[PDB]
Amino acid sequence: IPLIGERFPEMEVTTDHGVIKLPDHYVSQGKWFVLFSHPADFTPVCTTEFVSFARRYEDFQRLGVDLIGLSVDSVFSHIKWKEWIERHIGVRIPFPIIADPQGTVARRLGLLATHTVRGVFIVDARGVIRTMLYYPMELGRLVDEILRIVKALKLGDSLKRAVPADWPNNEIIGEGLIVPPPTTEDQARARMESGQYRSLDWWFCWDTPASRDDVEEARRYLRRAAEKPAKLLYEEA
Amino acid sequence: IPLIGERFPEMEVTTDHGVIKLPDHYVSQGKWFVLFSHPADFTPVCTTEFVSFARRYEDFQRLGVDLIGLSVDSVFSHIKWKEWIERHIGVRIPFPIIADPQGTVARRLGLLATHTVRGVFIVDARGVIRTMLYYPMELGRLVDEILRIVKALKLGDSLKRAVPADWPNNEIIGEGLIVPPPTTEDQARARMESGQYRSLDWWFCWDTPASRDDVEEARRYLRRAAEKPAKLLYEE
Amino acid sequence: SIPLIGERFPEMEVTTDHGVIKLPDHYVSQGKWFVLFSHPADFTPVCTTEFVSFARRYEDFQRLGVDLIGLSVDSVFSHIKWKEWIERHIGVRIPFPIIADPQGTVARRLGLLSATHTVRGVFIVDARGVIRTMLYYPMELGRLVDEILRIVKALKLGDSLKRAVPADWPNNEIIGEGLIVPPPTTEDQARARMESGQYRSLDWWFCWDTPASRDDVEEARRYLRRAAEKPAKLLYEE
Amino acid sequence: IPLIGERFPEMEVTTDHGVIKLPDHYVSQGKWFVLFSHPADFTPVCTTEFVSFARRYEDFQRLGVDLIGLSVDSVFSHIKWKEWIERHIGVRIPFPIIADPQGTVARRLGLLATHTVRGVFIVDARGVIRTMLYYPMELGRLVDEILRIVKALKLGDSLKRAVPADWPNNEIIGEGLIVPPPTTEDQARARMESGQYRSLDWWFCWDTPASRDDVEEARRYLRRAAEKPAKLLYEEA
Amino acid sequence: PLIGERFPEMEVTTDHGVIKLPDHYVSQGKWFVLFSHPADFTPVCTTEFVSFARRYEDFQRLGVDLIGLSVDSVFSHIKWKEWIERHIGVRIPFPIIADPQGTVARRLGLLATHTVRGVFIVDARGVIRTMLYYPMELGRLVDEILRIVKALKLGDSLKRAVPADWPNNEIIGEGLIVPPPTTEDQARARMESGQYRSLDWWFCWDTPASRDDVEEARRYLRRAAEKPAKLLYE
Amino acid sequence: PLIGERFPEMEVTTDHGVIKLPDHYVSQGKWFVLFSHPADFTPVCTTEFVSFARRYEDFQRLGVDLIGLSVDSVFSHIKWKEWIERHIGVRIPFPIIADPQGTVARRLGLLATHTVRGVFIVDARGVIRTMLYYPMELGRLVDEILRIVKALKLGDSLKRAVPADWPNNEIIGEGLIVPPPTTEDQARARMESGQYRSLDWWFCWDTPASRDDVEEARRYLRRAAEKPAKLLYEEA
Amino acid sequence: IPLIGERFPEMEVTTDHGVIKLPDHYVSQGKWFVLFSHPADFTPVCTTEFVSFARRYEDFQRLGVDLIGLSVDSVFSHIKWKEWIERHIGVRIPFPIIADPQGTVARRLGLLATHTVRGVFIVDARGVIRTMLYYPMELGRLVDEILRIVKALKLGDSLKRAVPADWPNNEIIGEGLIVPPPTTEDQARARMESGQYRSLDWWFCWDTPASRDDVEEARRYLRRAAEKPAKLLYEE
Amino acid sequence: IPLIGERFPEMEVTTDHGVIKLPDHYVSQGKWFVLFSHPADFTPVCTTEFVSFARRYEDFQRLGVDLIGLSVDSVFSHIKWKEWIERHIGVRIPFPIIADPQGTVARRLGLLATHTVRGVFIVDARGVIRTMLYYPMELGRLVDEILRIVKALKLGDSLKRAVPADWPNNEIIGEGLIVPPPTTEDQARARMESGQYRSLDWWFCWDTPASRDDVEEARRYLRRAAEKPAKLLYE
Repeated sequence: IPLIGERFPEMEVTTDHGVIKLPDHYVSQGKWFVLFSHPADFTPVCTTEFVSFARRYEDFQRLGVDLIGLSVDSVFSHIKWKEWIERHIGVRIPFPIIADPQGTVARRLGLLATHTVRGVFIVDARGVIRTMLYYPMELGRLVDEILRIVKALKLGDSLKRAVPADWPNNEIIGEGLIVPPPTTEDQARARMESGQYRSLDWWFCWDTPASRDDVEEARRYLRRAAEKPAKLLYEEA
Repeated sequence: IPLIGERFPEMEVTTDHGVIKLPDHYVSQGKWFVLFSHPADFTPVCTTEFVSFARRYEDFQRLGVDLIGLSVDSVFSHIKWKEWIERHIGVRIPFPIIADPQGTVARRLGLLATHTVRGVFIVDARGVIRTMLYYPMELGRLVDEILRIVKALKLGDSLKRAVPADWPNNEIIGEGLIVPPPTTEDQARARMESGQYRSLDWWFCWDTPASRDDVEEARRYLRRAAEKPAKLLYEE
Repeated sequence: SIPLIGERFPEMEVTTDHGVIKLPDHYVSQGKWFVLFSHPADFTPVCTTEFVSFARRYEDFQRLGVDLIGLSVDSVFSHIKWKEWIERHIGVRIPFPIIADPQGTVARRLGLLSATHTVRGVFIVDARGVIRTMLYYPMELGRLVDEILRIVKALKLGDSLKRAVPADWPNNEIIGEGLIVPPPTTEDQARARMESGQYRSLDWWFCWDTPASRDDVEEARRYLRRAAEKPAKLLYEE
Repeated sequence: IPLIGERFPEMEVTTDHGVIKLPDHYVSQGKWFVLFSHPADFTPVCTTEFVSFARRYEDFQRLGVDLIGLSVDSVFSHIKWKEWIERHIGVRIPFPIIADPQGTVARRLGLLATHTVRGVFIVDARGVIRTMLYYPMELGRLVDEILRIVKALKLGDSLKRAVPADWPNNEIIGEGLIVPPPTTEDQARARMESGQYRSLDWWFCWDTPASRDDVEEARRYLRRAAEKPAKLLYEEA
Repeated sequence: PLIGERFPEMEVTTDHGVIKLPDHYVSQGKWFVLFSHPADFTPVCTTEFVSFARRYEDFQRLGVDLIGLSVDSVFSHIKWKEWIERHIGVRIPFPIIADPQGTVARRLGLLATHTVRGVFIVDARGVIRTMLYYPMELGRLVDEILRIVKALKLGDSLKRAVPADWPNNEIIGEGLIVPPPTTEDQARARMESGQYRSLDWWFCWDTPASRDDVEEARRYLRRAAEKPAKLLYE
Repeated sequence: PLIGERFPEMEVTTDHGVIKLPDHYVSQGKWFVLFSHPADFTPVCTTEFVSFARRYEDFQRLGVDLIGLSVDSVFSHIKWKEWIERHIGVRIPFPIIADPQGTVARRLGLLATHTVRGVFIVDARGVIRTMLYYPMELGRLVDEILRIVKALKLGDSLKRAVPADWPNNEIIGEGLIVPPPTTEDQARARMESGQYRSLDWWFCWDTPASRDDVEEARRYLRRAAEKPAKLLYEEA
Repeated sequence: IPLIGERFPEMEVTTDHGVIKLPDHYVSQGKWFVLFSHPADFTPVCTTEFVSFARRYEDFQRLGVDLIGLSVDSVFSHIKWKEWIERHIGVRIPFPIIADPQGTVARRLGLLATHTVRGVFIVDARGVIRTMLYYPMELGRLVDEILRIVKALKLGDSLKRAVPADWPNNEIIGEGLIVPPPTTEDQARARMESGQYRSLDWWFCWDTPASRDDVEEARRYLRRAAEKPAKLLYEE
Repeated sequence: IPLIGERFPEMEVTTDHGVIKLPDHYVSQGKWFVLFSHPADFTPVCTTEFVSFARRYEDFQRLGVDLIGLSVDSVFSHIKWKEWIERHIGVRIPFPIIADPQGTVARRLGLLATHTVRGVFIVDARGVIRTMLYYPMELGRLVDEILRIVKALKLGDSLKRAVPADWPNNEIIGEGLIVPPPTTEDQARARMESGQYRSLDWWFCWDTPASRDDVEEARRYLRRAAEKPAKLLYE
C-alpha cells in the first residue's frame, strides 16, 4: 500500500543479523535495498528465490544495493532455514531476513493466511520506494529483472533520463534513453529549435548517454535470465 | 491496493472501443486480461510500452489473454494518441484504452499529480488478480516478463504446480515445477514414502510435467527480451 | 458548491501549459482581470470554436486589461497537442494558458463537477480577485464571446464611474447609453437627490446620466455589431 | 447550485399571478421557461430588465418559452412595482414574479445579502436546466442573447447538433452546426470513410441543417442587440 | 427573548440608515417600541402606521422612540411610506427596518410571514419590558401601548406595581401597589408601621402618582374609546 | 408557541379538576383565555382576577371561557380564591391551573417565576390567536382582552381584517378590511367591481358589523376609560 | 440521592425568612440542621408535623439544632399557611420554610406530581448529611425519634462511640455504647488483653460513658412519644 | 435511590436461606417486607439490630410483614455470624440475610468502603416501596418505630386515611386519622356542607375510624420503645 515515490515507512525490524531501522540503516550507507517478502519459512518457491538472490549477491553489491528478506516466522526458524539451504543446496544465504511473527511488518506494508505476504519493494538511497513487484506465492520472481530495474533506475537518476520499455533492447530507440518531456509550450518550442536531440515529437526526444559498459551490463542480466544453467544445483547435491 | 488473490473490483469503464464492465467482459469470454496504467497521454515511456505490447499482441492472443490500457485523459485524447503512434511509429495499437478523466478508475484501484498511475494487473479468467507490477513512470516495463508470468501461471494452474524462481531456467531444478508442499506430518510422510517425486526435503518435491513446447515457449520470451533488435522503428 | 458573485476566487495553485501559477494571485499581482473558461475535454469541437473566438478577440481583451485562461479535464501534454492541432488545421495560434486538470481537482473546487459534461463554467474575476460574473453555457452550446467582452467593458466602466449598467447597454430601450446612479437607501438621501435636480429621473430610485465617453460607448457597440455580422470569409474554407 | 443537466428543483411558489408548482406548471404545457432573479423590488437595473423582457415577450411566446421573475419582496410589493412600471414607463409587465420574502426560493436555488439573488435559469420542456447566467446586480442582462440561447438550444435538440461559438456567425463554420463527436475508434473511422459531413478531423464534423428562416431569426436577435434604439422610452414618457 | 431580558444586540438596516439595537436608543436615554409587520402595502399594518404617527408627539412626550419592522426591502418601505403620505395625508416619521430574508424577525423569534407581528417595548437600559402579539388580521390598540409605557415609567420612578386597568382599577382606583414583602419580618414590620392602606400584608397600596400622571394615562383610554369626529378616508 | 399554532396538547390539574387542553374547550365550541401568574397571594394578579371575575358574564356572552395558571398548588389556589371572596367580596368563578414544578409554564415557554405572565387567547379550533405579555409589575387591561376576542370573532365570522383601534379607527372608523388580493387578476376584478370603499386595490373596506356588535366593542373601551364610582376597597 | 456521609449539596435558596446559602448558613453558625420536606402548602399531615416540630423547638434549640422546612409552593403561600396555623391551632411556627416553586431544590436533593417531596435530612455542623428519613406523604413522622437521632449522633461524636439499636433501652447492653470495632488482628488482640471493656467478642466491646443527663434526655423523647396528650390542640 | 411509591427493583438475590426473587418472593405470599442493610458481618451495631428485629419477629409476622437483611459479605460469613449470635447472645436470628459480596445489590439500591450500606426499605404486598430510612452505621435503628410505620401504613390503606405526626399520640387530633383532602372547589364545598367530619378547614378534616385494639397496639410499640429492659441479654 505505500506507493511508488513515497518514503519507505519508518520502522524498527528484528532480523537474523540483528535489530535495524528501515530505511535508515541503508540510507546511512548510501545504499539502495530490495526488500522481498515470503509467507513462511521452509517453503520451496521462496527457497529458490533466496538461492537466486544469493547467487546474484555480488551483482547487487557492485551496484550498491543490499538485500533483505521478510518471512512471517521467528528469527530462530529463519536461522534454521538458512542452515538447511547451506547444507542441502550448498549455497550460503548472505542477507538478513526480517522475523515477522504477528505479521506486524507485513501489515505495515499492506501485505496482509499469509499467502499475500509476497511484495518486493525496491528502495533508493534517499529512502524512497522506486518500484514494487507482487508475484504470488505460486510464482517465482525473475531476479535478473530486479537487477535490470535497479541498474536502469540508477542510470536514469544519474543521467536525468527516463528509460524505454524493454531497455536496452527497446524496439523503437534501442539503447536510447528518453529526455523527460517538456511541460510547457515555450519549453517544447525551445527543445525543438535547439536540434539537440533525436526526436519523434517535442514530447518524445532521446539520446544515447549510457556508456557501452552500462548497456552491456544491463544486457548481461537479460542474457543470463534467458540462458539455461549448464548444471543444476539439484545434481551436485 | 486490491491484493493478489482478490477479485478484480467490479466497475463499468469507458474505453476508446466503447463501454465495458470489468472483469465481466473478459470473464464471460474465458479470457485473462492484463490491465496496464499510465499517468497521461502523449508521454514517451508509455508510448514505448504501448508499442511493445502491440508487437507482442499475437503472443498474448495465443495464450487467451486480452490487453487493456488505462490513462488519465479523455477518450478523444486516447484516439488522437493512437493515431499519432500509427502515423509516426507505424504501429497500430489494437487494444482498448480506458478513458479515466477525473481518475475515478485509478483511484478505485489504489493508484492515486498522476505519476503513481502505473500499476499493471494480471487477471485470470475467473476475474481474480493473480500478479501486480508497479514500474514507475520513468522506467519502462519488460513486456516479455509479463508473457512469462501469464504462461507460468497458466501452466501452474493446469498442472497443479508452483513455479520456481527464474523458470524455466531455475538454478536448482531447471525447468522443474514444484509440488505444493504438504501441510501435515502424515501427508509429508506419505509423500516421502511414495518415492513419487524428486526431492530435497518433504516440503521441496518437484517433477518435470511441462511439455517441451511449453518450456521452450516460456524460454523464448526471455531470449527475445535479451536480443538486441536487428532494426529500430525510429529508423524504419 | 460553486463560489458566488462577490466572493473571492478560491485560492489554488494550478498547472497550465504555460507553467504553474497561483490563482487569483498571478493576475491580482499584475492588476489584471481574468476570464477563466472551462471545457469537458480536449479535441472537442464546440470548445475548439470557442478557443478560436477568444483568440480572435485576444487584442480586445488585452486592451481592457483582461487575461484569458482556459481549463480542460486533460493533461498538459494533451493540451499542447490540441493547440498544435488548432494552429495547423485552423491556422490560428491559441495565445492563452489552459489549466491541465486530470483528476478534475480544479473543476471540483469550482463546483463544476461523474462524466465531465458539466465542466463548462465561465468565471469573470476582477483585479481584486473577486468573482464578478459567471456564465454556464452547456457543452452543446458555444458562448457568444462578444457578450463576454461587453460584460467586462460594462463592469469596468461601472466600477470607475460608480454606476449601474441598464439591460442591453449601450442600447437600453429606456435610457439608451445612460448609466444608472446606484439608488438611495434612505428617505433623507432620496429626498436630497430629488431636490438637487441633478439627474434625469423616473423616480428617486431610478436616476441616470451619460458619463461614459463616446469611445467607450462605441467600443461596447462594436462588440455587438461584430456579434451580429456575418463573417467575411470562413476559416474552414480559407 | 443546481447544475446544468439537472432537473429544476421541485417547489411550490407564490407568484403575483397565483401559486404554481415548478417546473411542473410549464412542463405540463410543453413549454420552456426562463426564471430570472432580482435582489429587491423598485430597483433600477431589474426594472430595465423587466421592460426588456416585456418588449420581447412575443419573441419568447413564439418559441414556446414562458417567463417568470423572482425578487425578494412580497406579492404586494411586486404588484405595486408592476403598476409603477406600466404608469411611468408605459409598458405592462405580462409575466409572473415569484414573491420570495425570507429568500426561501433563492436559497433553494443556491442564490443566497440578496445582492447575489441574480441567477437566470433556462429550463426546457422536460423540466431540465439547460443554461444558467449570473450577471451581478450592477450589470443588466443582454436579453437578446437569452433569445439566441433558447433558439440555438431548441435547434440543437431538434437537429441533433451542437452549436459553435457565436452561431450563426461562427468564424470557422459560419451558420454550420456540429455533429456530436465519435466516442470510439470504429465510430470515428466509419464517420471519416462515409464522406457524409464537412470535416476538419474525425471529432470536428459539421453540416448546415438550419433553415434560412431559423438562421435569420437568430441573426435578428443579434442585430437588435447591436442596434441603437430609434426612440427612448424615457422620452416617450 | 422574554420580558426582563436584554434586547438582542443587532445591527439593522432601516429606511433612515443602519443602526445598532438596542444601543442607538439606550445611548440617548430613550425607550423604544419595536413593532413588526408581515409585508409592505398591507391594510392592517397601514392603519397601525397611521395610528402610531398620529400619536407620535405622545410617545415623544414620554421619551419613547418608535421603530417598525417589515419583511420587505428598504426600497419597498420608502414607496409604502410615500403612498401613505400621498393617499392618507399622514407622514410616517419613524424608521422601518428592512428585513428581507427575515433575519431580524427570526432573531426575535417571530418566524409565510404571517407570524411577523410582535411588539417589543424596550426601556432605556435596553431591557424588554412588555411584548404584545396581535395577529395580522387584528390591529393593535395604540393607546394601550401609550398606557403601558406611561405606567411602566411611573412604576419604575415611584417603586410601585400597577394594578389591573390602572388608573381605573375597580379595587383601588388610581392607587399603586407596594411591591409585596418577601419575609415574615418584613410583612410584620409593614403591617405595624401603619404606613399604607391595605387589604393584607401582601396587598398594600397608596396614591403617589400626580394628578397629571393619572389624567394623562386616563386620557389615552378616553381617546381609545372616542368615536372619531372626522375620518381620514373622507 | 406562535400565533397560528395549535395550543400545545396537555393534561392539567386545576382547582376545578383535571382537564385536557385545548380539547376541553374545543369540544364545547368555546374560545378560552389562559392568563398566567408567578405566584398566589400576589397583589397585581389579585387585581387581574377581580377584573376578569367582574367581566365574566361579558366573556361568557361571547362564548369565551377563562382559565388562570399560577405556580402554586391546588390547595394554595383554593385558599387564595377564598381570601378574595371574603376580603374583596368577589367570587372567582374560573378554574386556576395548579403548576408546581412549573411544568405547564415551561411547556408554554414562560420559564424565579417572574416571567410567568403570558396571556394566550385560543379559538374554538384550539388555535392560539393572540398572545400578550404584561410583566408582573404591570396589570393587564382586561377590557382590551374583551375587545380582542370580540374583534377576532367578528373578523372570523365576516371574513374581514380589523383596523387599528377598531371600532374607532381614524381612517375608516368602524369599517372592516377586505383581506387583500394576492394576484393581479384578482386586484383588477376587485377594482372593476366597484363593490367596496377603497384607497387602493390592497386597501378595500366596508361596514358589515352590526350596530349591536360595534356598540358592544365601544362599551368595553368606554368602561376601560371610566373611573369607577365606588372602589371595592371602600366597601368592603 | 445525596448519601449519608456526603456533604449537603451547596445551594442558594429562598425562604420565608430571607435568602440563604445551604449548608453554609448553618455550618457558619456551628449549628446542625434538620431539613424536612413537604409536597405542598395547606396540607394536613404536613401541618401536624409543623406543629409537632414547633412544639419541640426548644428541645432542638437545647441541642444546637436549627429547623428548616421545604415545600413546593411560593413564599407568599408559606407565610399565609403559617398565619393560618397560628390563627387556627394557636401555635406559632418559628422556623423558616424554603419556597421551592418549580421544585428546583427538591430535584437537586433527589426528591422529585410532588408526592415524593418528603425527605428529612439531618445535617451536622460541618454540613455533612448524617441521617435521612423518607416517610411518605400519607404518614406523619415521629418527631421525638428525630430528637433521639440527633442527641445520639452528637453523643456518639463526642464520646467516640457507636450507638446500639433502641438506645438507651437496648436489650443487650441497655444504655451501653459500643466501642468502634478493631480493624486489625493486633488491635483486636490488644483490646482483649487490656480487659478494659465489657465484651462479648473483640468486635463487640462496650461501656457506659454517657452521663445520666444524656441518657435520661434521650429516654424522655421516647417517653413523650409514647404518652397520650393531656389536652388536644383541636379542643381550643 | 428507588423512590417511595416506586416498585421495588426486580432482582434475583442469594440469601443464607437460598436464592430468591425480590420483591416477587414476598408479593407471592401476600407479604410486606422490611429489607435492612449492613456494611459488613461481625459488626456490633448491626448485631444489636438483628437481635431487636429477632425479638420483634412475631409482631412483624402478625402484621403480615417479613424481614430480610442485606450485608456485604458471603453466605458462609452470614451463617457464621448468625451462629455466633445464637451462641453468645442466646437469640436465634430467624430471617434471611442477602449475601452481597461485590455489592451488586447495594449498588442497585443506590446505597453504594461500605459505610453507606445502611438503607431500610419498607415494601408493601404490591411490591411498592412505602417508606425508606437511612440511619448511619454509627446509629442503631429504633425497631419499634418500624412496627409503628407498618401498622400505621396498613391502617391508612385500609381506612383510606392519612396518618398525623406522632400518631396515635398526635397533639392536635390524638388518635384521629386525616381524610385525604379535597382537590377541587366543589369537593371542598361538599365536604364542609356535609358536616360529616371534625374539621379545622376544608383541607383538614379527620375522624376516629381506627379500632381500640389497633390504637392500643400502636401505642404498645411506642411504650415498649420508651421502657428500659428489666434484664439485659449481656447479663
